[PDB]
Amino acid sequence: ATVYLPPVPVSKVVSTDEYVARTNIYYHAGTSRLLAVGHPYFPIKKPNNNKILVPKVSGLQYRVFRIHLPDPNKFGFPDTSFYNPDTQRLVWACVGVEVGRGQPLGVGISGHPLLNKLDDTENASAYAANAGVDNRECISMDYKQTQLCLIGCKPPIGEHWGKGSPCTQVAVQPGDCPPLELINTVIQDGDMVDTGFGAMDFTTLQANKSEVPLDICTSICKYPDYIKMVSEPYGDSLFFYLRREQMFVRHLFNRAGTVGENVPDDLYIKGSGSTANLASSNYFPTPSGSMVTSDAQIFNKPYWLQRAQGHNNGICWGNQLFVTVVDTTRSTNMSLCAAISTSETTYKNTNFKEYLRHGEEYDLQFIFQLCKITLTADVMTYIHSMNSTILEDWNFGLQPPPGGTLEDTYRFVTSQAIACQKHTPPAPKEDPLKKYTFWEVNLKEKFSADLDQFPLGRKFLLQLGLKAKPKFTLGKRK
Amino acid sequence: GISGHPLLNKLDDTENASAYAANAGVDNRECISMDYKQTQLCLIGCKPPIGEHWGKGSPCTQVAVQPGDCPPLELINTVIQDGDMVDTGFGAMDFTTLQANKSEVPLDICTSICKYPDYIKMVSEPYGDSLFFYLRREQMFVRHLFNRAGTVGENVPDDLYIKGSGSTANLASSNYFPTPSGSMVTSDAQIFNKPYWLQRAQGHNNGICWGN
Amino acid sequence: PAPKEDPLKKYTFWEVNLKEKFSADLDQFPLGRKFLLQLGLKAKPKFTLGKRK
Amino acid sequence: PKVSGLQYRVFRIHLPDPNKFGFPDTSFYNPDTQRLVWACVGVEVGRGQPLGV
Amino acid sequence: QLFVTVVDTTRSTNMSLCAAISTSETTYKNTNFKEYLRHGEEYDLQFIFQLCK
Repeated sequence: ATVYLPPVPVSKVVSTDEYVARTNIYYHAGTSRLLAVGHPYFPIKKPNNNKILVPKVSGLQYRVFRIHLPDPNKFGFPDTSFYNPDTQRLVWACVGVEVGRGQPLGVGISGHPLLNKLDDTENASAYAANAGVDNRECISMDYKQTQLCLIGCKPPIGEHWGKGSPCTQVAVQPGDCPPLELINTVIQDGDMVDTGFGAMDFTTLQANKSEVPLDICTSICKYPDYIKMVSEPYGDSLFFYLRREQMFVRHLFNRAGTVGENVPDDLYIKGSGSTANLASSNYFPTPSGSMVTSDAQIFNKPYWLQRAQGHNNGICWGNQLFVTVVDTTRSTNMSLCAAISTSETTYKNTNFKEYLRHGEEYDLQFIFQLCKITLTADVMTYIHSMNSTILEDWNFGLQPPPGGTLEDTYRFVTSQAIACQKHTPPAPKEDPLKKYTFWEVNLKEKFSADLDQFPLGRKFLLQLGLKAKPKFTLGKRK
Repeated sequence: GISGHPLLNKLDDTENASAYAANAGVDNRECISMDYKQTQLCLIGCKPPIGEHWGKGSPCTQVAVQPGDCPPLELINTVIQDGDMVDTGFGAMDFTTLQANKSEVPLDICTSICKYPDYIKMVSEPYGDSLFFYLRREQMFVRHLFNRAGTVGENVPDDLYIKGSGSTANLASSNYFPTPSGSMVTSDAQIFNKPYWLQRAQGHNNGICWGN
Repeated sequence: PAPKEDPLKKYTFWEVNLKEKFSADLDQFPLGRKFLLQLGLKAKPKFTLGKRK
Repeated sequence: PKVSGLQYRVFRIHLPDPNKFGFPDTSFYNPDTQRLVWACVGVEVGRGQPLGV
Repeated sequence: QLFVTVVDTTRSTNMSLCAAISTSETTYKNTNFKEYLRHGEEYDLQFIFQLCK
């Protein structure tokens, strides 16, 4: 019979604020306008070297900020004189981010010189018996409008579809479509947004490497794997996310190639010549974005953070912040010409050398609340289980056991044994704050005792009741 | 404002496209006219306000960027002056020394600086007399993607696609520009014509004049 | 002795057995947490908010 | 197989009964007085993946 | 029982790839790089079940 336990110990994970107290102490911080001059179609490198001439910066790339903050006790204050570091320890909680944006109106864009095409199949401009050989066109498109922002304190893991091991169903073989097998890995700085064929590697999957633009063929495209991240009980990889995304089909195109794998062809009647032939089965929707309004933006507005997702309340673990932005709206495309030399009073294209640039601008402005963590043994237990490194940074130290017993054969000193043998851990670790390239944002010496005479500052005061001059009104009437 | 140039820089169609072409020939400009994107803003201040634009930046010798690749475009901030051109939908930049063809775009914007308001400096100002009131309604869309005429001077690594045959083994222009549009005018899109009681402002100045 | 039980399965379906995935946890599933936000009141919420645009 | 979102995706969910399952505590429950039945009071339909048509 | 019918065409990813017959051949014939398209379809179902009598 059943006859239920019901079942224990799970053990469930409790909120950090019931042994953490926020305090009225606040410091402010900011950045100074981050501005990048990129290129979006391909990376522009020096044509005698591997160092960039212009790095590849698109608005269709995740721009991933590894924010790093100093420990607030190793960046201690003389104004703490009511606090104890033997019973309590300090942690930043970032309680506000405002993201400055204000770059010229200008929309991100991509293209491909040899996009794989035969004919248009949203409506037939041809009827062909079989599809081409060596036919490709100069056609440009952006993927899709993506605006998102996420704030975490550990790195976020995104998904994409990898190249799979060969199965019965689908194998990595000519005549047979490769298997798509899911590889989850952390969002790199400059990793691409989707195409509209989703998140996948295209390096390996697209053998021909001429179906989609050069920039995304080289990149891996990711979509954030939100699902896995909120099934995290702790939810320290993120604790804030939102997105705004949409796409359009502006026309189906038909590839110049065709399938080599089976398509059933006893399921419709077969005439003569062309109607006894299959010729398209390799249609694809060409992705495009859409009409952009520039009065509605996630950005230019302050995000009041506290009781954040997971059982993280939005307190900084590691004193770290991980911020992933896409914003396509003000991600300028510059179109210009400079002549290499001018000696002509007539036009020729061979004189004036086209050049293009991309602008990527972001600004981060912050208000931080200083907070404390009240320490006892059970609370100590929960924290080492969460992440032992946090307790260590502060150092309350070890904690035996383990422990363990080795039995092996000795003299001593071995000689005879295994023998000998060393086990190196490794040592060295890859390090999970340099797991991947991240746009280092230093706010260690950009803190401020000044808390009101910021734009964020003025909004913070407006929040706690009104305060301050002027508000509003505004504007406004009639 | 209908504006256009008989000699707008256009190679090929690239929205849906209809042909291929490699690197550009000689003389590909066309008679094309355009409507500029929907932009309405207004700002009230009591000291001239700060614009941004991408100006002419670091030289060709302090980088490794060629003449024909242009001296870098570095954001050079300066006050908005009457008769200054606005943001064009290609970003807000100088176009005097930034178009050596100088007939890539409508006639008006083939010379002079283009600015966008540099809201970040004015509003983070701890006095806020550069402005203290603004509003805007703006949008833009792509009418059609087109490609510039003009030879590639940019670096396309060619070993990131597996080669075609002949024409498709050759490399096209990649000098894409979107053309903006701001079509569908409507009279429910006016930010004008409407009283804005400035009993208090929205700055850090409450609208109280200085210098009168 | 057959034909035949079952009359339910006489039609093609994505077969989902659910008879063994029954739990009681609500703070480990995000679905548990959103449920509490409606119900027990509880969650424990914000979440977060105010302001995220 | 054919997997498209223009096809009906019918999930056949087969469930037991609570009687055939757990009893925490027995204290007002007699198989005589009453019998127990599932009510699924919340569901999540997950569908976060990349875009296509 | 629970019968749930979902059709969703909005985010239902279709993916593009090809297998090469050889990358030495500089063509892009129907029997060279042989194009393909797949569809990857994700759903997830979560429950919470209140007991009744």
